Amino acid sequence: SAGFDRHITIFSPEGRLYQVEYAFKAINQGGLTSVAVRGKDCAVIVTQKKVPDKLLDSSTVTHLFKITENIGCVMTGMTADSRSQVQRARYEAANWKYKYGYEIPVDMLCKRIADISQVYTQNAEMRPLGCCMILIGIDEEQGPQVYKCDPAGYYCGFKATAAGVKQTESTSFLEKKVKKKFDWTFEQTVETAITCLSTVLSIDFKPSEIEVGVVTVENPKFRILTEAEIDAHLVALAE
Amino acid sequence: QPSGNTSSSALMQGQRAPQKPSQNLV
Amino acid sequence: KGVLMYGPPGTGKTLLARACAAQTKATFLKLAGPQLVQMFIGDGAKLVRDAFALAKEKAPSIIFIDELDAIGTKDREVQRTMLELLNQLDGFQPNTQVKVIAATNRVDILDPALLRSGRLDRKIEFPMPNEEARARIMQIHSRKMNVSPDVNYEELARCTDDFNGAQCKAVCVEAGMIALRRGATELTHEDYMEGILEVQAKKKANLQYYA
Amino acid sequence: NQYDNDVTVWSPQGRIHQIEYAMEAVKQGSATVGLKSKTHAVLVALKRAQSELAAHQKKILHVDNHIGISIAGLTADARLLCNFMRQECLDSRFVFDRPLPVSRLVSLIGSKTQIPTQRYGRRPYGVGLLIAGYDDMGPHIFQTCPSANYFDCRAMSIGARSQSARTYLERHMSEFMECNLNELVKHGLRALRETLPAEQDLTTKNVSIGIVGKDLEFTIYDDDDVSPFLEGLEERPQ
Amino acid sequence: PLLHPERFVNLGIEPPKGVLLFGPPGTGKTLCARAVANRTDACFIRVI
Amino acid sequence: YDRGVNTFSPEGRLFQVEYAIEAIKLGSTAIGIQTSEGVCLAVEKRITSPLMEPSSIEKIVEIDAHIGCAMSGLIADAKTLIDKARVETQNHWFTYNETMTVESVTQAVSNLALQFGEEDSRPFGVALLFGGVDEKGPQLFHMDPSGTFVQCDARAIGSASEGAQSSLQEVYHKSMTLKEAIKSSLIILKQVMEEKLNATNIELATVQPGQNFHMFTKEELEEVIKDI
Amino acid sequence: GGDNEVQRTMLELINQLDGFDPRGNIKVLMATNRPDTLDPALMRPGRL
Amino acid sequence: TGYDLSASTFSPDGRVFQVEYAMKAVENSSTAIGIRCKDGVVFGVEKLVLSKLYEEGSNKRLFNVDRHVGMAVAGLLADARSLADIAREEASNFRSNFGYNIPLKHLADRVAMYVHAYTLYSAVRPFGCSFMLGSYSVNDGAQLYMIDPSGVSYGYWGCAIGKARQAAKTEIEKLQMKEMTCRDIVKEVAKIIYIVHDEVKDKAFELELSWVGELTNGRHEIVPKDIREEAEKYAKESLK
Ligand SMILES: Nc1ncnc2c1ncn2[C@@H]1O[C@H](COP(=O)(O)OP(=O)(O)OP(=O)(O)O)[C@@H](O)[C@H]1O
Ligand SMILES: Nc1ncnc2c1ncn2[C@@H]1O[C@H](COP(=O)(O)OP(=O)(O)OP(=O)(O)O)[C@@H](O)[C@H]1O
Ligand SMILES: [Mg+2]
Repeated sequence: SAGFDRHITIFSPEGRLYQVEYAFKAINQGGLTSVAVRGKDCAVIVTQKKVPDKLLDSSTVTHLFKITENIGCVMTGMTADSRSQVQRARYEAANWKYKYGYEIPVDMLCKRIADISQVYTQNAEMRPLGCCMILIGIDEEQGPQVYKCDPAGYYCGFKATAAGVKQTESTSFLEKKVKKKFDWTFEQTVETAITCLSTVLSIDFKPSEIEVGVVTVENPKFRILTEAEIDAHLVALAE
Repeated sequence: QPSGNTSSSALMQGQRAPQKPSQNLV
Repeated sequence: KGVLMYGPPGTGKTLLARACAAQTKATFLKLAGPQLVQMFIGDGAKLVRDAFALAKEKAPSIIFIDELDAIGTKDREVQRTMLELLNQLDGFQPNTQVKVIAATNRVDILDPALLRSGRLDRKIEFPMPNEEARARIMQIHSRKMNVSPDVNYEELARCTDDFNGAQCKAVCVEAGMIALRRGATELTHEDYMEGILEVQAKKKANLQYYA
Repeated sequence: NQYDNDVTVWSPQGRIHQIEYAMEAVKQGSATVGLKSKTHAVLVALKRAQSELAAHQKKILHVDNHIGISIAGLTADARLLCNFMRQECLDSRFVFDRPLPVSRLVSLIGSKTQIPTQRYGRRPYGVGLLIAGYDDMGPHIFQTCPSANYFDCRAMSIGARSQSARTYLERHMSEFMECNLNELVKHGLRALRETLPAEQDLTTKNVSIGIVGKDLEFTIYDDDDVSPFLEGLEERPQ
Repeated sequence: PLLHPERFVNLGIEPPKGVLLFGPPGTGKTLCARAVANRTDACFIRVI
Repeated sequence: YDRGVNTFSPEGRLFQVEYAIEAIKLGSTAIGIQTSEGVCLAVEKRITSPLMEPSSIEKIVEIDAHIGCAMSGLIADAKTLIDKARVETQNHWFTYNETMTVESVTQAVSNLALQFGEEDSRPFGVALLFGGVDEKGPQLFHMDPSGTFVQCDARAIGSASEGAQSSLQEVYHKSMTLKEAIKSSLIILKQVMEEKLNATNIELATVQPGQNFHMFTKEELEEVIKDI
Repeated sequence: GGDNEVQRTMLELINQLDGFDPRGNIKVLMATNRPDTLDPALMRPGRL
Repeated sequence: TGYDLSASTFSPDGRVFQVEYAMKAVENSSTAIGIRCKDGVVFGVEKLVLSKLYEEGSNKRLFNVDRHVGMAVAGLLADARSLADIAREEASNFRSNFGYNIPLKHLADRVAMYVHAYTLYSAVRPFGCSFMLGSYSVNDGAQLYMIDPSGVSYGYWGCAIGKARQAAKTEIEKLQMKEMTCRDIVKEVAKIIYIVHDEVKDKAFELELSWVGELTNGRHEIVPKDIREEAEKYAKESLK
């Protein structure tokens, strides 16, 4: 082909600028994949962990970060950019709470991040910070909310989300799965998530290499599932 | 760099043929 | 049965091939690629086939092939010659007592003579001269000349970079002539440095805004 | 070659060509040497003439009662860094009523010259300093390079064709410790003749000496007190 | 090397056998070539 | 690839200052001599048209009552150097209530010079000769666009610099008198000129310790010329 | 077609310029005004 | 190729080239090894001599960042010195702000973020240093961390940086580090250093060791000369 805009952020003929696509496919060098689902009183995030050596510690690899007492986040793509992004998000939440007196909903926080990225790419001289965003949180009279932010300033919230390397297969599998019936029960969500990852990766999971995170109306506090309880969940779903 | 170029040519050497000798030696 | 090696043109691979030939008695047979293109009749096919037949004759035989690699990747002789090479390449006796050495400086194209599936086997890379390479090369080529004992070859290796063994030989040549200019009885480190400036045609003067 | 353009760009071999290109700026100027004793630090500079009727350019310049520098390379950056020297030493004397130790001054200079080799819009400082000083720990000899690397050395020499001075220093390294001034001076300046080509010899017109001691303030001699130092030396073995 | 072939073997060097000449047009090359063909005392061959 | 003042060379040679160095080559010659009795200075005028006003074009300007400057090279930049020299001299006098040595004046000027790219433009393209009488006696200094000091006993700048340098080297000696130096310099200037020397092509300047004023000669050059 | 012939010609020079059996007291001069359009194979140490 | 000049541009595949050029540039520095014992942390560095005119105290690669933190620079020296200055300033700022010693994890994150700040704009170039941080506290134990120029930071039990980055850790991992004190580590890491191509083709080098853990009451300092020389004897005869 040809590259009118291959070097910077200007419009090509046919009106398609080429740097943001490179940013989009720069998301796959992480070599991971994550899934997120929503049930009537629960929100679940599942992802896998790769530990290629034993000299590596185990508590300094998790990609699950706490945003605030009711809002949790998961990351993809490269690493450092994710840390900068979560630092910005924490700052935004604190400022909102100080200014307005009540709690930040997930919607406004997601919009703030999207606007940041958009202004960031409108001008030149700044590399558009290539990492994807997924957040979950519980609020009242809406229940569980799951949202995702895009390196081009797009954001949307939806029932079944997948990201990483195998999205084209995991999303299709979730489409086939969810059409029959809604995942009403709490444990069906974990069922569906584990089964989706197992089928898309064509392998079952040793418990020490999986990270999951759930939030429920019973306790909006963010919580990370420990090894024993994931053992119980896996052996229950895998009889 | 597109091409609209040209070139020269070498000749065709093969032209000779044998002929009947007409020596007169007694 | 055949081994390839590639690298920068300054590496002097011919040195290695020749030294290996001296270290054997396998009826040294030599060839050059461009010189094989002759008379627009794919004649190179006939010469290649002659060569291999002779190799089968003089069973302890090494094939030496160094240059030709372009086969028209952008000429009707060249495809035929590549055919001759490639077919006779895998027609060799499986017992394998003739050997083949191919030492080209390009890997610029890969269409000709695929390096996998048994058509070709071993590869060798050649680095550009390293730190020890330069000191060693100058130290060997100087061996005939009378040299002062205290030449710090390490500084010479330090100042040379992007600058290959053949040029180091040229420096070893030039220092002697320079010394002959002033009638010097033996070479000195400054003579070497001036040579190391001479071979790139630079000139030294007093610029008048330094120091 | 397109990587050989600016300071902010790397190379596929992981090198920056601009620092290396600024390195040879120190090979254009004259040669000078420096060394230290148990109680004194002495540096020697060769003054280069311009024409037959022009004054020779000066190399050794005064900085402060306990610190001096030589010079080798560009002229502009030389005066700029000298100005910085004076300013910093005077500030420390004003604030703490004590002289500034040499080591932290050198560290500050490294910090100062670091910035241009990473920002866009300025060239590095191509000057080969040699710092000689005396502090509570005794004498001190230091070197800096355009690459913002500073070294401690017991003896050093820089400039055009400076390796010969290095080799001579190596073959006579041992005995610099116990010798005093009036032989250490000629011991050090015996290293310049190797720099000189074999047709001319060192004279009384083109040499400068700087000495700093424990009780002797930093002092510069040239053209008048050089004669007591240049008398009685072994001529080159021609 | 064509008149005093002893310095090279005395010191231990070998005489070169090829020289290329280059410069801007008019600088003065072919004139030097013509000059050396006067005091050559040997066969000279002009080549078209 | 020397299209930048802020760039080095594969051998380490700045290729912008060199061009300004040679830009002086096509100015006009000027010769200066130092002597125990005082400092002498001569120039060529190189008049363009007979319809010019001769005094509008000058080469010697008196910075102070005891210092003088000769100029070669570009025209515009000379003004920017000269006014700074005058201002600095007056400021130093105001602060310290005395007159500085010529060496410090050269120092201030050069300190201005070396900021072509140092701050945060092209380098200046002129060459200057400073001559004066300080407490040490007569003094003469040479200043070039790189910002380098130098003291010279006798020096010629501009075009024909090397042409006159060799000739000047053979006749100078320290045991010299001002009267003889003026004549020698005029002889040199006659040889290097292409127009027949007269009184409308040169202009002199002399400064003496006890005669620090009168830095010109006007229309008695005719009798200075005729005795050649 | 026509061009390649000259190629052969230049090769016949090069391999005849060097090889084995030192040529001896036979010297060659090359002169040109346009050096940058020369085949690098000519600048081999031993030929020029 | 293109796309490899600026640090603010993506490749068609989607990776920035300047940072990885820095990655492959840092490889040529000499190897330094950080290891931890159940009650301390050990830093070991190899340092090549230059000429014979050096006092042996030049080019120190161990820096007193704070009262309890260790520094393990490896790469281009000037950039490392600048980073050390940044870390010192950050620690002093935190001390003034809240009046107690900075936790190791927090400081490591701050320095990593500041390092990451130089991989976005096109007017600057990425750093050329990867190093280590380590600290022992009576409340938190022994902590180690490693920083690379890309901007990635997390901990280890033991790691190495240099040419033989993996070769050293190959035989480091065969040590059951969980239960011996650092007094034995001091003598074994010298042999660890001497194992991998120290003077196969070089001229000479010299080794320096650091000390931080429970023994020093949370203090970080260079090892005493007697223990270091004893370790040298043990390692050199072990080499035999
Ligand atoms: N490692 C080396 N040691 C000594 N001499 C060397 C070395 N490498 C190259 N040379 C020099 O190179 C010359 C021979 O190499 P040659 O010119 O044949 O190069 P090559 O790279 O093999 O050629 P080609 O361009 O055909 O691939 C001799 O002058 C030899 O001294
Ligand atoms: N240094 C010189 N001394 C005397 N004459 C010179 C000099 N340089 C050039 N010339 C004159 O140049 C003229 C022709 O020079 P010449 O034929 O050598 O040029 P050339 O460089 O070979 O040119 P081209 O490459 O176009 O053939 C002669 O009239 C010769 O007198
Ligand atoms: Mg001609």
